[PDB]
Amino acid sequence: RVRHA
Amino acid sequence: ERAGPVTWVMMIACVVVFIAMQILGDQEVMLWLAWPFDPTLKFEFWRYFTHALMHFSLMHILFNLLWWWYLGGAVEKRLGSGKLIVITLISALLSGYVQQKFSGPWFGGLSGVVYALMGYVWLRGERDPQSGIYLQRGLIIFALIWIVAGWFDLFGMSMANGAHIAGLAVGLAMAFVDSL
Repeated sequence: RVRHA
Repeated sequence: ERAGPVTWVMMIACVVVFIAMQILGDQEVMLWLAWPFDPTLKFEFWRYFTHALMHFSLMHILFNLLWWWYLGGAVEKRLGSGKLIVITLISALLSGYVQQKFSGPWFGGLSGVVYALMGYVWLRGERDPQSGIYLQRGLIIFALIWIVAGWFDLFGMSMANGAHIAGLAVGLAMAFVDSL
């Protein structure tokens, strides 16, 4: 999963 | 009293990008706006910053923009537009650089800048009350919970660890520097 900033 | 131009334009930009994500898919928007993921993209200068404009769910965007609206709002009102632009650019750029170094270029969101803003508003108030800005006690707590939820991955989602730590560091560093 894409990392959430 | 209302959000100045920089606070506003960042909010609209994030919404427009979020809309485009819903119509185009997240992957098509990431192809355009993500940190360079191929050596051929290295001169597309916007990509070092625009990773900040991408959010992957309703809760992701709401939480990011709520903090931005409050903290960005406070900076812009007390210290002016220019200062918010510079804090945002530096935190977006550095947070991005640390995140890709940790985990590659697939990431996005405004939380690098938010963690900077939290660090900055807090430490500037502490070191320099004459500035006219500070983090109110209650928000110190909720900000502190936010940071703890980052360190310990309590949000229930894949986390940009490098963006968070670099973002917080930059806000503290910029506050230190401005408080002289």
